[PDB]
Amino acid sequence: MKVNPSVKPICDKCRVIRRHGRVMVICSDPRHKQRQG
Amino acid sequence: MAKADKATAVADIAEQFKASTATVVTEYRGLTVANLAELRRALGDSATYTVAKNTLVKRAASEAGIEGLDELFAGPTAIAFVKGEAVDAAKAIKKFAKDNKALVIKGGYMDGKALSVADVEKIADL
Amino acid sequence: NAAARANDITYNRLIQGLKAAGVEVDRKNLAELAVSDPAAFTALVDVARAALPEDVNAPS
Amino acid sequence: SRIGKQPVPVPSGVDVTINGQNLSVKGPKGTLTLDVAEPISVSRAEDGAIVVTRPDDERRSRSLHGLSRTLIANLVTGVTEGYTQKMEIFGVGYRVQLKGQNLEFALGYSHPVLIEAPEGITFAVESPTKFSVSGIDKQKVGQISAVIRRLRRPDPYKGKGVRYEGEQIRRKVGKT
Amino acid sequence: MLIPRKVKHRKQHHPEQRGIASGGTSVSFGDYGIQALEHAYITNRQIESARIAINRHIKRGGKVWINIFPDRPLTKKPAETRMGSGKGSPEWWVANVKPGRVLFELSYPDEKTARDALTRAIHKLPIKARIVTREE
Amino acid sequence: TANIPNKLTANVRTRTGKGASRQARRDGKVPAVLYGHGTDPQHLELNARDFAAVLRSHGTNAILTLDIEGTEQLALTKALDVHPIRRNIQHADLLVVQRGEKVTVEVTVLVEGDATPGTLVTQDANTIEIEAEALSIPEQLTVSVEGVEAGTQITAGQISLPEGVNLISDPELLVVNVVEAPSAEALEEEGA
RNA sequence: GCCCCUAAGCGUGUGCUAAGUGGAAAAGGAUGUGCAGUCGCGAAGACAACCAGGAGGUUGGCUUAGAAGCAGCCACCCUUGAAAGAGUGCGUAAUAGCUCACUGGUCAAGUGAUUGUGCGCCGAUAAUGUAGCGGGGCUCAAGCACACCGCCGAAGCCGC
RNA sequence: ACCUCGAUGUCGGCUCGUCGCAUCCUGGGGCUGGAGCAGGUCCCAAGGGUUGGGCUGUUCGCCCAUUAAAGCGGCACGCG
Ligand SMILES: [Mg+2]
Ligand SMILES: [Mg+2]
Ligand SMILES: [Mg+2]
Ligand SMILES: [Mg+2]
Ligand SMILES: [Mg+2]
Ligand SMILES: [Mg+2]
Ligand SMILES: [Mg+2]
Ligand SMILES: [Mg+2]
Ligand SMILES: [Mg+2]
Ligand SMILES: [Mg+2]
Ligand SMILES: [Mg+2]
Ligand SMILES: [Mg+2]
Ligand SMILES: [Mg+2]
Ligand SMILES: [Mg+2]
Ligand SMILES: [Mg+2]
Ligand SMILES: [Mg+2]
Ligand SMILES: [Mg+2]
Ligand SMILES: [Mg+2]
Ligand SMILES: [Mg+2]
Ligand SMILES: [Mg+2]
Ligand SMILES: [Mg+2]
Ligand SMILES: [Mg+2]
Ligand SMILES: [Mg+2]
Ligand SMILES: [Mg+2]
Ligand SMILES: [Mg+2]
Ligand SMILES: [Mg+2]
Ligand SMILES: [Mg+2]
Ligand SMILES: [Mg+2]
Ligand SMILES: [Mg+2]
Ligand SMILES: [Mg+2]
Ligand SMILES: [Mg+2]
Ligand SMILES: [Mg+2]
Ligand SMILES: [Mg+2]
Ligand SMILES: [Mg+2]
Ligand SMILES: [Zn+2]
Repeated sequence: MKVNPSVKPICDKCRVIRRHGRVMVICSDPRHKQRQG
Repeated sequence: MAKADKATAVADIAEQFKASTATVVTEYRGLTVANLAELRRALGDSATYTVAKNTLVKRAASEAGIEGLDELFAGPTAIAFVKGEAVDAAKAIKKFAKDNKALVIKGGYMDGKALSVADVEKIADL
Repeated sequence: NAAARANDITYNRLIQGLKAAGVEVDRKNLAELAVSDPAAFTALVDVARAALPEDVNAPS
Repeated sequence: SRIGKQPVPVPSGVDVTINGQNLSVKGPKGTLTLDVAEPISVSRAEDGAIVVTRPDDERRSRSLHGLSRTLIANLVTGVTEGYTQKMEIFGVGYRVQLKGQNLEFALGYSHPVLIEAPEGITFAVESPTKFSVSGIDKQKVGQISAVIRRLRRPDPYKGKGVRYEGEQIRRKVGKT
Repeated sequence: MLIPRKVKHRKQHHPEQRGIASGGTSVSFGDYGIQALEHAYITNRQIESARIAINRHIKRGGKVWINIFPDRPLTKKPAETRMGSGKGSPEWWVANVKPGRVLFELSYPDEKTARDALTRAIHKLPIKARIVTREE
Repeated sequence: TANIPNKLTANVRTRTGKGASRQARRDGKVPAVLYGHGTDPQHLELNARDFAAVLRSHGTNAILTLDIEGTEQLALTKALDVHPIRRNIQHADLLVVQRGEKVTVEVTVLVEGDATPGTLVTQDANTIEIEAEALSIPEQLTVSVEGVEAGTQITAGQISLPEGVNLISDPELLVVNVVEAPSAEALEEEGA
């Protein structure tokens, strides 16, 4: 969980979604999953 | 590709079909590029082997009475033109299909009528 | 405002209609009447609605 | 929305009853009920199709149209045929077995693990290494699948734990 | 580390920073440039870091133009000193930038890494800025 | 080299001044002035969106037709102002030009090609002044370099030009410069 | 200022807001949402998905113990052609494999990108007790944007 | 230098606590260059606890021996 205000689609496959007003990026690559907070 | 590209592809197929004696459409599905190249080299003495968009060939088919084969393009379709005689490429395709087990002959065109796979086999035997 | 809302009209509309009708009676006498004669308010609200224009949101 | 434009086919051996906003499905495998969102309406086409309609082109209608269509399609297809999810228990000293309606897992813990089976779900064991679950509701089937899967923490080194049929976990090793 | 060789007077009042930049509003030395948006004090160390960033990414080809020069000085007294008793010594030289002024200019073939390097420079400046091309 | 005119509609200004001009700008219309050798300057309003679209389509310099209460005018976009921040249009100068006249035109130039490993690309001059006919104005100029080595200074006068165009700029102007590729030592030495 | 504490519109017409934003704040980040202006492709079938193809010179040279499309450096050439990119990567010492790029089959119209915009979300963590709308409460705005009609409102003005 | 010079008593120690969380442990999670233990880092979390001594007036700090830790700060540098 790399918690940082700026989140980007690091690889070509990381995907950004929206949850409870917090947008977080999810990828099958484990570290590519983070939240912005 | 562009609209001009589609138009020139249709045109090129038109002169190719007009200058060819007969045509056959087969299924390239499940055929490795290696054996496809081998088949092309084997049939390159007389015939030619290419592929094209089903809808593009459908539009190109309105010029002649080959409109009856439009129902046969449902599924992968590879079109071959027999510039020299008729039976050589048909027999080559038949033996390739029976050897590889993954190629299916959809049908062929000859004498102005659309004929089924059994008739393809019969004329290739002839 | 209490009396106007009892008679089914707002204070601002009642005052504007009263001014349009040109009645110069003051809030002292209106309040004493509200304590006193609902007949007087019935007549007054009738006059106010009669003097009220057709559309309140006209650009005029 | 785009899928919602496509009506849901209804098989012959399925009975559907609708009363206002509540909807129910009658079939050989059982009965199920759901309630749909207020702003949108659903209708029964006379040719054996499910028609769902949204009143406007706004956000809520656009979203809920496809939700309703796919939920009804899943409901009717599960009620007619059904749903099976099978698991594989890979590892050493890992034992699974079924008694009655309950399930017992020997997952290496010092104490045995027992899970109570909810209503409307069935379990069947084929091998002590892999079993399957059968049911009618995708909700309950997925709930059980997740509950079973969360017994064991992820193991990216040795593959210890539980997983589905096609689930793949990446392999990684340490030199030390 | 852009510092003027010599200045006639070594201390200057607080500069005015009002209005919209008139000079150097359009980019013409190369093809691509960066235009600022807000009022700011841009320092020589910031210019050095931005130029290092631009070259550090553009590598072999291309070259850089800089349309500003940090020659305005600023003073600062050291801490633990009562205020007054004269002016402090000048510490860093700054270049006052007005909105819309062109900061850096680039001339490299391809849009991809051209915009990439310009953004690399953008991320090191303290104020908002945008890419601008030679075409109006 | 032949071009086609661009059609647009325009209206004459009602009020003149900073307030009226800024009100029109807030509305979404750009004020413009039409003056020329006809000894009859005019001030008009244009559509910002259509003007920007035409500018994007036909570059900085295009030949334009003006519709003033149904009247047809032939004019050239010669000078203009652009906002430093909003990158919008605030003023443009339109010069009436008839067919068969000599005008001074500034045109942008582009450079393309493949460079050798020891070649550094440099472009000092990007706009040159060319005298040509109104309907023969080119939109862009291209130059090609292939296998350039050492000193290969490209001269503006050396650029090939179409027929009917005159080079107002002196031949001493240089447009493209090719020198040896830089080194880390020189890069770290410069600026210190 | 006009929902109540408190006097006046739980006023009218047209739009935005889901955050109690309104009712503390930045760099920066995001398939939040509304408007306007574009271009590419799209009934000659787009975009996504779901079967197949994705090799022969070819292990391209230097470098290395090692370099085979995937430490690194140079053309980044070429053939069957539908398309092979000196390969975007997660793969092995190095091979070999999983792939992918462009392309071909079914379905059947929107699919992308920057552009200027009004609101928004995160970025947000201090000490006695809410404590950053005055409070209750307010989106079934009592918030914001634009017009219209009115009212309350001082010792200001007018009347005696 | 805005309140206090017709008076706001000052550092440390003893007793006595209180509050915030930027958390020392205990509690729950994400990732690893986390074979296992043993780790590193980030998030949520203030319920509870948070050594005794030698030295110096000390605060601080060094050293001696454990425990889960021997928290950071605010409260007129808490409190005559
Ligand atoms: Mg000047
Ligand atoms: Mg900045
Ligand atoms: Mg009060
Ligand atoms: Mg009241
Ligand atoms: Mg209302
Ligand atoms: Mg109002
Ligand atoms: Mg409205
Ligand atoms: Mg919030
Ligand atoms: Mg606020
Ligand atoms: Mg903000
Ligand atoms: Mg940004
Ligand atoms: Mg492929
Ligand atoms: Mg080669
Ligand atoms: Mg290499
Ligand atoms: Mg936009
Ligand atoms: Mg309030
Ligand atoms: Mg009044
Ligand atoms: Mg008074
Ligand atoms: Mg007076
Ligand atoms: Mg003082
Ligand atoms: Mg005082
Ligand atoms: Mg005293
Ligand atoms: Mg005291
Ligand atoms: Mg003291
Ligand atoms: Mg915390
Ligand atoms: Mg823990
Ligand atoms: Mg860690
Ligand atoms: Mg805590
Ligand atoms: Mg407690
Ligand atoms: Mg002691
Ligand atoms: Mg305290
Ligand atoms: Mg004290
Ligand atoms: Mg204390
Ligand atoms: Mg204290
Ligand atoms: Zn990823």
